Amino acid sequence: LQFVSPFAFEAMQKVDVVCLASLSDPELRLLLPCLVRMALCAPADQSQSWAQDKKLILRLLSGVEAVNSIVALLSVDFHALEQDASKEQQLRHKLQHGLTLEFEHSDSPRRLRLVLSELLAIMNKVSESNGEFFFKSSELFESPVYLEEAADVLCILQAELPSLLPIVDVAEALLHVRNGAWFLCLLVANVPDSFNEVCRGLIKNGERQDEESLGGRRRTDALRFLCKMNPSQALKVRGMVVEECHLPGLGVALTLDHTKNEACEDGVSDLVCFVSGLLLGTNAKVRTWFGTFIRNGQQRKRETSSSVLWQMRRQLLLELMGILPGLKEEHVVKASALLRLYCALMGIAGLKPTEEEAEQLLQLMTSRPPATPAGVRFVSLSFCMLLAFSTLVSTPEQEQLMVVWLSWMIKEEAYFESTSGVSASFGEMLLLVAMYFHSNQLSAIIDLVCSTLGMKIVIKPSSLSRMKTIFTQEIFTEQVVTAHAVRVPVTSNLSANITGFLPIHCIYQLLRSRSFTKHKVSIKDWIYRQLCETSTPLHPQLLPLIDVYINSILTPASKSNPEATNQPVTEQEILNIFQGQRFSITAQLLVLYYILSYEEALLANTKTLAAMQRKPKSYSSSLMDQIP
Amino acid sequence: HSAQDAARILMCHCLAAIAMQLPVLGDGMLGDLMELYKVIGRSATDKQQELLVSLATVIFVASQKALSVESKAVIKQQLESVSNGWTVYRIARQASRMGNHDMAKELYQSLLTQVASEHFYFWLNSLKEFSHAEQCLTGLQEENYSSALSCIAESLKFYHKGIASLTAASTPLNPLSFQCEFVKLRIDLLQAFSQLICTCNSLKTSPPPAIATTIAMTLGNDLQRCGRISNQMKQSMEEFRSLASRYGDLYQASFDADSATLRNVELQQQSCLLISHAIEALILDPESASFQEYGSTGTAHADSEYERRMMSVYNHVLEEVESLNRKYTPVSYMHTACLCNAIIALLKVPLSFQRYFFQKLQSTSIKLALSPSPRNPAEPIAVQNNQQLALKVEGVVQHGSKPGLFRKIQSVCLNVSSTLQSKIDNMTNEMEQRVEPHNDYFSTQFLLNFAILGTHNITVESSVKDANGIVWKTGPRTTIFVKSLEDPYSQQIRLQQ
Amino acid sequence: HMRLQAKALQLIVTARTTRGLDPLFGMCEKFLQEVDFFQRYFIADLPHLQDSFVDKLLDLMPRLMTSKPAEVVKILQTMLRQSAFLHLPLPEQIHKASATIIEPAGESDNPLRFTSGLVVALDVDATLEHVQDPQNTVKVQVLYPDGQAQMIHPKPADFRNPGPGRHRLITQVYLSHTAWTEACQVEVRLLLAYNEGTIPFSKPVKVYIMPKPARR
Repeated sequence: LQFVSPFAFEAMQKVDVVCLASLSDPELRLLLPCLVRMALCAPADQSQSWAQDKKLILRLLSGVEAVNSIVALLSVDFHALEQDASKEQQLRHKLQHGLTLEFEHSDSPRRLRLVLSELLAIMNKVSESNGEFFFKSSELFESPVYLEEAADVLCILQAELPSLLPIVDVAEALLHVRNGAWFLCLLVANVPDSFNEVCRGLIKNGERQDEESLGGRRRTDALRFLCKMNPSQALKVRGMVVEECHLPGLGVALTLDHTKNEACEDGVSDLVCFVSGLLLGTNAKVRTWFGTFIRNGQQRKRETSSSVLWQMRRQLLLELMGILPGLKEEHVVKASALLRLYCALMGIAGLKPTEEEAEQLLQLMTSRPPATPAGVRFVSLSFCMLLAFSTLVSTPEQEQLMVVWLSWMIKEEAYFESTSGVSASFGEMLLLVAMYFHSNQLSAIIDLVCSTLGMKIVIKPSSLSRMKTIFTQEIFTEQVVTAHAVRVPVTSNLSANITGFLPIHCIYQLLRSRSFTKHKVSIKDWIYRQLCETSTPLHPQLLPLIDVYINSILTPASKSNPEATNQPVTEQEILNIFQGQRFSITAQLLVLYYILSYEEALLANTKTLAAMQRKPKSYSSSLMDQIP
Repeated sequence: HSAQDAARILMCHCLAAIAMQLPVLGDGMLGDLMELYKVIGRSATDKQQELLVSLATVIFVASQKALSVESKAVIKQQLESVSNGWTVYRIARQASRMGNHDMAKELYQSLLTQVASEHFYFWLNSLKEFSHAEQCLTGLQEENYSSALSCIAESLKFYHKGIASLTAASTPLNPLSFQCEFVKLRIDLLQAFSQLICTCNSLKTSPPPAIATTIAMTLGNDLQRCGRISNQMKQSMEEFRSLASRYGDLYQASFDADSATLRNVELQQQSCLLISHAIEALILDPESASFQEYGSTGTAHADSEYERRMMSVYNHVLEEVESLNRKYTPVSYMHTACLCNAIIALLKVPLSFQRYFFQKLQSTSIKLALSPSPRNPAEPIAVQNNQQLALKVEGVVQHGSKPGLFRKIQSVCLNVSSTLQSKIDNMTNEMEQRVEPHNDYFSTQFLLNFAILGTHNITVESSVKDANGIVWKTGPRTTIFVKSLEDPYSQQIRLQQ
Repeated sequence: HMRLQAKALQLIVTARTTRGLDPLFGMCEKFLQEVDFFQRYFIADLPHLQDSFVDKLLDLMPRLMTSKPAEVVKILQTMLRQSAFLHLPLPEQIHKASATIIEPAGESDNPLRFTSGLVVALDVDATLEHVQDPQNTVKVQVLYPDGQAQMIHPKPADFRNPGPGRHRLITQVYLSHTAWTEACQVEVRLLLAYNEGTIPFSKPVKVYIMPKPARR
């Protein structure tokens, strides 16, 4: 078989007579009915330019014997046939030779009557099918020899009997014949403008979430043939199918054809763009419907590569391969998008991945990026994905690789922060995760990962419970979280506005337990830089933080080790804040509160201090009176 | 020339504001502005950025049609001179805002290989594709129907990628509602134009053959000089009216943009309704319309050259159609020519993505947490069916930015309706109350009556209303499911009776 | 005259929005009838109405009758554009009517309770200041929650007259409705009728109502 060339279809649409000349003979043979109707029928428009176009059509007309046959077809009266068809239809509502042989031997009007009766019977069958797809057999339409003239006569009937033969009805009924795709392609090619209308009719009359039924396969193949006929308008069908929420297989297939057509490796693949949009698109109905498609595709255990799902998965894996090499610079953002896309596929759709897929994902996630802002974001998404999907790591090999990667990170957590310049969102995130693990807030861990990933997916607590051993036992211990806490950057412009769980909460929690003094880490260097930085209004944590800090400066961690004592801030350091006005208002009010509370606590808890004999620096009158 | 790079920003702002009115104020002064632009890199270092962006805005405003070598000269000026990513982004934004889409695609391409989070990459890519599609559209030729269809198809082949990327860019935060929806309806508009142009071209596609064969041409039953194209003309007319009303939905949903984006949206709706009126009054019954464009027209009150050009195009189309109302029969001999020329004119003026698209201000919202008998899950709630239900719809209005920057909420017109879940579809209980929020908080008692077994859906729609008095349809549009049961006492009573 | 002006404005806007020749003609004929009725009725003071909208419209009326509505609307538009502003004469000492609902106060959170289907009587007490013919005009309006508004005419005996032009209204308003799950708000307001339509001239008050279903 041969379909109408896309160039031929576009030439017909643009009524480009000169291009009609360029068209080859078989294309003209396929397109004859419209052309001859154009050349013979009385011209609707009577412009001289159109007259010359008609002269060109006549120039092209020669070389076809079927022209005479089509003229004979047109010769037959149509009013009588129409009334007969109406009466027969009403009756329906209330030959020794095969149909092909009858079509052949009988004359043109008999051919019209036969084909018209057959099509109307098919239409009635479809109308009564109540949406149940079936198949109808007709040797006439299944005869390869008589295909051409069958289609020719059908085109004339459609042109001449609009009311009796609505185009969309003809299309949907025709779907049920063996070569309905080919008849439909030729018929639509005959009348260009109806292309989009037929596209709408088929999609509307299609099913919702079935790509395995024979009807679904036939319908999607017909639409694919139409798109191949008109590539320029293909993506309109894509938008239509996305809107109507039918035939997701067709929706993805169109995208596969378009991405094959276009080759732009510089940017992310339009496939990635589209699937990311559908899954993460703000809409909800589309999200649920597409998730249903993925669920059905995976639940179909049979491994058939002709499946659009499998084609799409192969395409995504191959796209990932080009990215995967450390890691190149410009590839960071593109890798991030694919990482999030697969995160969605496993989480918000339950796309069970194969072993090689898991291997490639592990490789990418463990890949070292450059310490740029994009690298910071990419490592954040990588670690969060590993947090969420523990099933990605099963064998001790991936376990060891992951542990190695995390160990490499922990030395570069704050180093990454400084190199990138931006506040280390992951740098505080790692501290947060470690604290949440040690204190068994798996719900909070889930909440954090969902937020950072940007998609609310479901996680089994046991999955994280497994990794808890990996996390709290060797990679992160008390004296390691202690190491991180002091080096974490201080929160900028702190206030009550910045909501969530800021590092101040974690510092306060650590000081509650007095880990800092146990593991000999100075903390004033941090608290002072934070208090120099706070602004208005006041975050509800600072005051309890200062209280616990001063209580630590005075009281020891343990009786057996009286030496446990944080260093109080230096008076010279205090002076700078009050020298004036480089600082804020709440900047120095907190420090005034701290100094007053400290002078008070010295006298209040002087018993244990006398027991220790580590009397700290009582500040000089020079400072105490210079304070306004 | 003589301003020492401190007053230059102010002067350029003034000049842009002036040129926003009349075009001869920008058309002929192209070279000198670029002479100022080229020396920027060396004449200052402290605040190069602001004067750079200002000069970019003024040069784009002056450049009406397109950009010459001056374009590459700007590109280099940015490259060699200190040029922040933020800065180049603002120049690109202004370029896109003034319509010089040619520069936008180039600049955004340079941007794409930047930024860290994927959201911004997707947004930048979407904007680049939109700008490129607009540039492709600009290459239209006057009165040549062949090239028009190909150009439109190509520009649509690009908008679709753009929409995919933009829809991907959305998040639970700042879900790009207006940006996405406006552009999507723009693609809908262009598809309508493509369908219409195809239909009018197909006019010559043996249309007369159908009507004469079906019935005698004289006293045509299908239509006065009936033709197959009549059905398509009805179809497209209906589609265009529907699209016009969809702009109505977008407009009455924004409520947040300044007085500029709103006028732009109204303008697009006017274009759509214009094509609809033209097709309906010229192809369909012209004598039925028989309406004269007897109204004040062309008064120079427009606030932007874009609006002025559109108003000129509208006047041209009207003055053509009024003349061509009765000349020929509905057979559409030259009517196709008028329609095609109107389409070409409408597409000629490229576009202008308006402010609200970029950067949102005056964030206002309605929380509207109704407090009926609360239902933790979607499990329906019960009511004995014989007595009544009371809702207690509670609502609080929340302002992020300056509360009343442009429009200040005056009243909230809560509209409650119910429908029968299992099946006028049982809208017996459909009522409304206009509660005025006194400080920030408004409660309203609503009573719902219903005596049917099946479940019921309860819908509440906010419909804020501002000082002047407008619908301004917004609001979460929350739903609550309510179950309905009857006492077995009454069940047995009905059974016995 | 100002009401006629507003009618003209309404006509012009409606014609602007609508293209139907038959509706246009109908509305134009109604408006012309209104103009004629006005000039007949206020035959007097027309000379005082110098250079007024109505004055020039009446002066140019016949050709308006002859012409088709399509141009009549444009004529009316330009006519209003060029119309002048009348000088309103200030009267002698006057007052604007005013009602104040004293009981029920309406701020009492305790609901009035009663069995379903039966009725509860709400005492209504109001002061009406500077009203002519209070007994034939003032009417108590009760808006139930569900959107239904009931109008109540008080008896001619409900209106005491303690002093000059300062009447008191004392009456009962009868409320009733089927059973409600929780307390609701019934709004009580005082309306003024005219000879056709009504004008609120008072602050609506809220009363808590609770119909419980029948007992044993």
